[PDB]
Amino acid sequence: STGSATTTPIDSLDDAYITPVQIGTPAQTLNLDFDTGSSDLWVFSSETTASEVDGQTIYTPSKSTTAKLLSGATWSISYGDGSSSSGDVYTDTVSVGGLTVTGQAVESAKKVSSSFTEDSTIDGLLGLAFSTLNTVSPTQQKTFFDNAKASLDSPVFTADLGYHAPGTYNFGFIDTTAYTGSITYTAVSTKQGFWEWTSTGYAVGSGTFKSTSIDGIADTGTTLLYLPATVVSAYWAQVSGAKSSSSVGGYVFPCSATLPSFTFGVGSARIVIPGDYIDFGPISTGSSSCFGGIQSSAGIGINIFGDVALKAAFVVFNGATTPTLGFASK
Repeated sequence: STGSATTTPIDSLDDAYITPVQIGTPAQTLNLDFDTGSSDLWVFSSETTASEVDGQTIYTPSKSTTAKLLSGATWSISYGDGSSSSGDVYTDTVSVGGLTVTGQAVESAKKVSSSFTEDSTIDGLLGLAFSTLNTVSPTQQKTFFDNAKASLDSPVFTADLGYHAPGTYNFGFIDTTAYTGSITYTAVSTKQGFWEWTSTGYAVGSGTFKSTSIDGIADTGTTLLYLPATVVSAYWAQVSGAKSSSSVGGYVFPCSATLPSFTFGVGSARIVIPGDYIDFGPISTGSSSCFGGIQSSAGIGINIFGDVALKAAFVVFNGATTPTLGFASK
């Protein structure tokens, strides 16, 4: 089997991407944030504290003839950005782009933190990291991909995120028309539950490539590119007037600037992030100070190849017995 679904930016900045997901019988379609940095499929629901729902579409398990309470199971998750959610668990039928999993754990939110409430466009998350990170207790549950894998034509999914435009998540096949050149594959460590890999270095603009190992995670659920302070300083030094602002929470730059590109290495291959992808717009409405899309990972504890980086590539998440990651230009 295969599946193919379009993923759409939630706003003009590509702050996140949503993908329609069918849950239950008859189908209830929710727009979920596909997150290769976590491993829970959780949704706003009829059980979510009413004051914490503000415009989201909810899953109502009592209206699904295939929903079953997973007795005694609870979940609770905290994300790198400080947001969180928790609740109980159903199993139900879940389909993405024509690919169907029966008996998928659907984690129903009883509580969500303010950031989730305040974002009316995201109805929940669909985790695509390794199932070892799944938070369901006392019986850990599998991700949608893990459940689908054996049925897929090939045990892979791909992320093709757009810049200010829709893109695609495919399951079970590689669309050879969706990228240019060849796909370069690179080793993955699953020791921390992430799609963790090592970039071979970077360049800023038309500058020379610096060969240096940068360990980090491919994370579709993180907006920005978080790299070591040395790398980030080298980038922003090429932008007149750019500075790190403790009050704003990172590097800012004059909105009048033209940003240089940023290149990262994948083995001997190179992925080029255009300068415009690094612009996250005014820090507050009407400001001429703009927020940068490349930020320091110092104090996160890990480097994160988030959407800023991934949207410059066609990315293969290869879930073979020994997982690997593939990157192609597009």
